[PDB]
Amino acid sequence: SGFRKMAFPSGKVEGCMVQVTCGTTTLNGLWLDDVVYCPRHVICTSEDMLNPNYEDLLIRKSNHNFLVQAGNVQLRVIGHSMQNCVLKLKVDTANPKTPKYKFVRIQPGQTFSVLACYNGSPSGVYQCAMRPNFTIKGSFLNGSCGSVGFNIDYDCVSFCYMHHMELPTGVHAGTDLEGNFYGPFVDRQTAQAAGTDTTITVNVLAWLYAAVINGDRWFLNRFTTTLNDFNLVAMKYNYEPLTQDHVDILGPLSAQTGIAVLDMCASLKELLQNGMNGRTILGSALLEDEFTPFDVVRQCSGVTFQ
Amino acid sequence: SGFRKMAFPSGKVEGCMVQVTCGTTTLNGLWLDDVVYCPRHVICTSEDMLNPNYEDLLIRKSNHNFLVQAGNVQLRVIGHSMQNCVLKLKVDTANPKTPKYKFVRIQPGQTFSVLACYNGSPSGVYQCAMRPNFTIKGSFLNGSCGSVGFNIDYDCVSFCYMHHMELPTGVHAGTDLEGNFYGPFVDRQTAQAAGTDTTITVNVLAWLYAAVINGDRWFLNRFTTTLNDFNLVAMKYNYEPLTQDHVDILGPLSAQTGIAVLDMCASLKELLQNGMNGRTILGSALLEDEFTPFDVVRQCSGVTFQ
Ligand SMILES: CNC(=O)CCCn1c(-c2cncc3ccccc23)nc2cccc(C(=O)N[C@@H](C)c3ccc4ccccc4c3)c21
Ligand SMILES: CNC(=O)CCCn1c(-c2cncc3ccccc23)nc2cccc(C(=O)N[C@@H](C)c3ccc4ccccc4c3)c21
Repeated sequence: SGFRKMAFPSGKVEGCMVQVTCGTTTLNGLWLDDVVYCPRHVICTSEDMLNPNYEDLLIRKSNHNFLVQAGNVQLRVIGHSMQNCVLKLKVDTANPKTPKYKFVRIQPGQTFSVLACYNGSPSGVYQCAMRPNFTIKGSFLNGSCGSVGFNIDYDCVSFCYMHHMELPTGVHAGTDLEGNFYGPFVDRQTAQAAGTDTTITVNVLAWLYAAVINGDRWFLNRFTTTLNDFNLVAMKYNYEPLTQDHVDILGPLSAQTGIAVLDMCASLKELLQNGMNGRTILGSALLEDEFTPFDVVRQCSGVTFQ
Repeated sequence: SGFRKMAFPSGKVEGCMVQVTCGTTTLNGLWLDDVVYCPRHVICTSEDMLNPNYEDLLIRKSNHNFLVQAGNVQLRVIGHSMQNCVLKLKVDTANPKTPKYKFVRIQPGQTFSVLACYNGSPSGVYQCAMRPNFTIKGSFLNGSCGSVGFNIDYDCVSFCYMHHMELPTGVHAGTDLEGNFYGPFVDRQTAQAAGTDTTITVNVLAWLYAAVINGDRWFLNRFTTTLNDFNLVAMKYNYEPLTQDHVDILGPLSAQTGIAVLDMCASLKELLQNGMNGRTILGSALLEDEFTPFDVVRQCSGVTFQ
């Protein structure tokens, strides 16, 4: 019993975090085999960020301009290349702690763990979601660029996020590990701002199924809804449209609790209408949307990775 | 910027988790040098637990009744003994991944990271507080016994909790690593229940400071108060008394923000008396009490460990 924002054990990623220094700039890099990945804006001064030309800035750099430090060991950079918005530094030592990994680009609504690091050293680990507006609500201070986000389903690390910058409203933007930004954001000092965010409807429903699994039924009602009537209502509360894909994905949780997905939609409709009336759901006084269906199955049943 | 429930990086503890089997029971052990620590109730059948004589039950067992598996590798048990409610299994092999560590007993209101494990394999990590009623609001299923809680101080792991049981309300009870229970709980099948809880006042204040640092200011006011007056309010709303030492412990945060503790207390008094009026603080509609002052400093200062 219980329900917690539960991250993956971070050790497989800890062994990968290094410090990258270029000029006066220092941030974090990810060391996998003989390559260190980090944000390409490591090569920029604050004064370059208004209109950087990365091709021009990078061609002026040599291998020994990059100081890579693993623990208190220095790694020799022997090559460098740019792939989209990430810099790949070839070093002549392969990381002996390189886990089983792959790079995955995720969809809005997906969750992952973040290992916040400073100077190549892990600070802490927390859960995040890719918001519908393609930002993440992280906790990041100066020096955190190059921190990564990942899942570790079944003993393989799936890297899905590298941290690049904080937007004016205090949320965060970055790339996948191929260097493509999530959303329309750019590694340039512009007027870019997060779009209006929405609530991840399929996740809220999953969390309501988690509450039922753990013994709370008080928010259910005798009603049902059509998919389209549910969406017409939910979008008036700035909830994301629920698709048939989302219904299908909730199937297993529907089967385990005996509550049809559109019946759970009926309950959410009423919860949006009424609020909680002084009650909580799984310790929260708000409707929580950063647990996916897969997350709920991962936690309300017991599955682990070595 | 941003504020998240942040666990410590778990890598140093992951390398210590093993699977311990005795008879039909499987749970988790903590492998440090050549000793594996786990709950002593691992030796008991369900029948035994009705009224266990652990000393007598343990003498009926021999070393090879304990099967210890570090990943794919079996460890040979060469000795066994209890300290309080913890069983100590001496093994043939010292754990080469043993971190620098201490066994520390924590106080109510202090927080720690939990590395939830099943079959000796880490599953997830989350942050918990020791409640004033000496339970923890964990997330644990069958097989999670032997999971541990810890804090990290630079390179030193401070182990402070081992998981033993879940209580009827679904909250959790355990021991320190010397096998002393937190709270008036025993490792036997008998009627046990969590006592009425209280809210950790110094932690709410710390979180209010975290909110100010992150730009949430609407609850600040012109008023200030005294310790005695505030503790009358705290007592009425089932908050822990606030002591002079709590004020001193909040000194750094009152310095980072410039808001004296008794000024912030005036804000919390008003939040308790009149509620939040549909507003939120740091993305929460209730008053969060599982962030210590040190948690706030650590997250709004970027403290790292390695
Ligand atoms: C708000 N600012 C940004 O979020 C830009 C990046 C800021 N930062 C961070 C950082 C990362 N998370 C959150 C932060 C919150 C406050 C201050 C810094 C951070 N950790 C850093 C580590 C090394 C360098 C920088 C940095 O400042 N680099 C300079 C050249 C810079 C300036 C403007 C940029 C604009 C767009 C993209 C990248 C830009 C980059 C770092
Ligand atoms: C509600 N029950 C307890 O929380 C007792 C312990 C239950 N459990 C857990 C476990 C640990 N977190 C939460 C759980 C929630 C549901 C079911 C199991 C758990 N993971 C276990 C791994 C191995 C064995 C057991 C177990 O069941 N052992 C048996 C001999 C037992 C029986 C009665 C006990 C009474 C008091 C103390 C320990 C008792 C122990 C385990």
